[PDB]
Amino acid sequence: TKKSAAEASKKPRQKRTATKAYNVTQAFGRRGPEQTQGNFGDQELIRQGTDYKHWPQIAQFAPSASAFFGMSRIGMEVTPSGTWLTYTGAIKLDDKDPNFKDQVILLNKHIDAYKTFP
Amino acid sequence: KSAAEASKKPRQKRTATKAYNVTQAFGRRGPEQTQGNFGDQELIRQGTDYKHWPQIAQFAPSASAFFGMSRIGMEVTPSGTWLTYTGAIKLDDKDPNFKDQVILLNKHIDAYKTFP
Ligand code: NA
Ligand code: NA
Ligand code: NA
Repeated sequence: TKKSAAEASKKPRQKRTATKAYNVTQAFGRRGPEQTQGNFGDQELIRQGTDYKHWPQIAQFAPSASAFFGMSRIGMEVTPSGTWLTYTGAIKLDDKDPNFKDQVILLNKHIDAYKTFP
Repeated sequence: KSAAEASKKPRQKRTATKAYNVTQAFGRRGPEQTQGNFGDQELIRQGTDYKHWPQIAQFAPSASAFFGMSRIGMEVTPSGTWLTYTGAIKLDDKDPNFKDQVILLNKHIDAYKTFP
């Protein structure tokens, strides 16, 4: 059985897994433009999280823990709200992957799509 | 899993170990805009074999959280097509281990500057 929102929400934010039972908004907040918000997901992905039909083709771009700390620029920022570990980086698509073109289409479908929402 | 084997993975799915270290998997640490800056000499040489690796990895995002928390972009350039990401993970300052967590993270951030 799928974990309830009550149970899944007990994980620290960065270790949460969105599903139909605990969706992207519930886990990670509303998509939005601010520096603190995520901007990724169309309505279907938002509602289904890792249950989304094309989730594996998105997750193939998410970094391992080793790669996350190995590839990114990591910083620390202390503010009246708290202490933050900051990260930035870039992941290259493999243009020799037979599914390259579909990967671009899939990613374009989800980037900043919240701007079109009712 | 040798260097030859582990290197077959896409960069973002690599696992650094003593046999395939952070430099070999992810490049030299450095200051440039998409070079990694994280790791003292011990971490660089051992990767996920570092004995305090669990206290670092507790801050690494799941795939769901990576795509849920971050600001994601795409850039096309002479080098290819890139997925860009930025974000921030809040430490829990009510955790009694908070101060040790800050110390452990600062031990590795930009530490490359102090060695060749
Ligand atoms: Na679906
Ligand atoms: Na295809
Ligand atoms: Na780079």
